[PDB]
Amino acid sequence: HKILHRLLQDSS
Amino acid sequence: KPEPTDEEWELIKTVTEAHVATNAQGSHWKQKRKFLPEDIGQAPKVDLEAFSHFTKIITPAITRVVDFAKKLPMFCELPCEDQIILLKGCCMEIMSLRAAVRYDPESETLTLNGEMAVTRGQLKNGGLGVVSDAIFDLGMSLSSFNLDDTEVALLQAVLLMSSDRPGLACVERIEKYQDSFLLAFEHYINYRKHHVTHFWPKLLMKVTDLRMIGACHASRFLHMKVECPTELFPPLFLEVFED
Ligand SMILES: N[C@@H](Cc1cc(I)c(Oc2ccc(O)c(I)c2)c(I)c1)C(=O)O
Repeated sequence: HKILHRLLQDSS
Repeated sequence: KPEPTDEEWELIKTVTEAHVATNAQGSHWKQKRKFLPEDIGQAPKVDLEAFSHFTKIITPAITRVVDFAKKLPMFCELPCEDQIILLKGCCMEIMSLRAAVRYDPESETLTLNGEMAVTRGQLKNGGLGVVSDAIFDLGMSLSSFNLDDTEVALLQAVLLMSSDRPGLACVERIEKYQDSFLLAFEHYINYRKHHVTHFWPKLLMKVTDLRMIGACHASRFLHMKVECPTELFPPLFLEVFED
């Protein structure tokens, strides 16, 4: 978890 | 010898578009290369002033690696649990590759993140230890292969898609993904037709060289977590290597 998840989710 | 198929070519064009949009400073790097001061990492263990200067940039480096796999379709067709397992295992592997391919034998220095130029020593004392030699020894070696984006790219995928990482879910699916790239890579190699005897088999050995580097890097991580302040470990850094 945590961030990674964040990076795998951003369209951008 | 045999070459690519209209479909595999298309595969390549992808991987590449990826590695290229996720490789720092592109092929305009040597002009952003800012050599680390001679004094950081010298006459002693570790060397925190360096360990820092290194993790101070290691963050946006991993993100790139993440951004690279995100541009690979075969990747997004996997569970969010595995997509991680992969990142965690191949992150170092893909990073250090990306650096070796940037070893200037004249100056004898790698170029991390496309901004910082470090030396065998620096990198070693910095925390990687024996891995430096290993990462540099790689660089030197590769200078002969003259890998182009595509190649580096493909090599990077072959790593990403390691079906052996532990905890994986969709194993079988992945293995073929890897199988799907390996072939293409080789084919792309034939079109390239490098002037280097008994080839691919050699290139394959490099994959191993890179897996060894990563497998070792983990070990070094633990000492780093003992000989270094938890006050210098960016999260993602920990998020990635921490168990
Ligand atoms: N140059 C690459 C990324 C890249 C960035 C860094 I900081 C590197 O050094 C490390 C890595 C892990 C560590 O624990 C320590 I201490 C130092 C390497 I090797 C590679 C790119 O362009 O993506």
